[PDB]
Amino acid sequence: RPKPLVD
Amino acid sequence: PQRVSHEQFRAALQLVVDPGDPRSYLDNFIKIGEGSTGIVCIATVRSSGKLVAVKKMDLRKQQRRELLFNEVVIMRDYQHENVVEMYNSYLVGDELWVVMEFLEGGALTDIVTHTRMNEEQIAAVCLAVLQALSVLHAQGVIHRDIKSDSILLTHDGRVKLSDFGFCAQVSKEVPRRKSLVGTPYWMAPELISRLPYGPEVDIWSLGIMVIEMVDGEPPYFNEPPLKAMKMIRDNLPPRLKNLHKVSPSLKGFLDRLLVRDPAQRATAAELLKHPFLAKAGPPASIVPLMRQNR
Ligand SMILES: Nc1ncnc2c1ncn2[C@@H]1O[C@H](COP(=O)(O)OP(=O)(O)NP(=O)(O)O)[C@@H](O)[C@H]1O
Repeated sequence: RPKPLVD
Repeated sequence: PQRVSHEQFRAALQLVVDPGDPRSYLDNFIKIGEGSTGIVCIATVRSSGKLVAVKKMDLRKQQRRELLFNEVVIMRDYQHENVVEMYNSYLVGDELWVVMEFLEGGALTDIVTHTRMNEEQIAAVCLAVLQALSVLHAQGVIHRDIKSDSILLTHDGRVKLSDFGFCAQVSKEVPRRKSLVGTPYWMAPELISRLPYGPEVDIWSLGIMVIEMVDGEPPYFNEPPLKAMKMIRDNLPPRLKNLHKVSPSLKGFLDRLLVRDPAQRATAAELLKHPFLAKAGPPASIVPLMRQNR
């Protein structure tokens, strides 16, 4: 499952 | 500095959470899953024997450290039948431990990837999410990570929103947010374009989850996250695979979610009145979809 993106 | 920033943050959290160590009343800490911020365990209440979930998150291993306040605050302030119950929060070493209810039904992803949901079941999930979002949006709180992974189930088929770690708040003074936060495939086009955005980004993300429930995957899921984002940015709103089998109330519903202009996109409070949600089945109708029953 794809992982979230921050910044 | 790294030390000054960390120690100060740990001390702030220490005041925010409950004092003590949960191991003083919990046994059998066993890992059951991992996410972005940390891992998830089950544990046993020594006296009763009842199971709970414990989310452990390392303070040193976060991209934006300050987002860990959400992991505690949101479940405190927003108790709701469609929101995961939090019992206690603790600081153990350099980790934040959040003690919450164990959702034995698992994540919606497990269902969506394996079987196909009927409209009755889809409406039940949508209603549950929107009821949770309406309470959050009313207070200016945006979830920012709406996806099937963030949706959990009980054994009796009830549906709850989870994973509040990425929440931001807007108010009269702070109208919109600017941070790039969320999961690439579920991200709203205005958020990807790095424009000021509000709670409307959750509404779009929900539409992507609807595509999940119908088709099994978000649009451009085979593409790399970075490449797929530019596709959501430039292209027109994504459509369902084949509309021949979907009801007009579902089409109409999805048409209010997947609008490029956030101002034309429907709010949570508006969608709660949409005719499609009247088809929502009982919790019992969700049960056959789960792992044990497949
Ligand atoms: N209360 C719970 N009961 C059962 N399973 C859970 C519970 N909370 C999380 N999980 C699962 O355990 C795994 C841990 O991942 P997750 O909790 O999503 O980490 P995360 O991505 O950092 N969440 P967040 O940063 O707050 O958006 C996921 O696969 C969840 O589906």
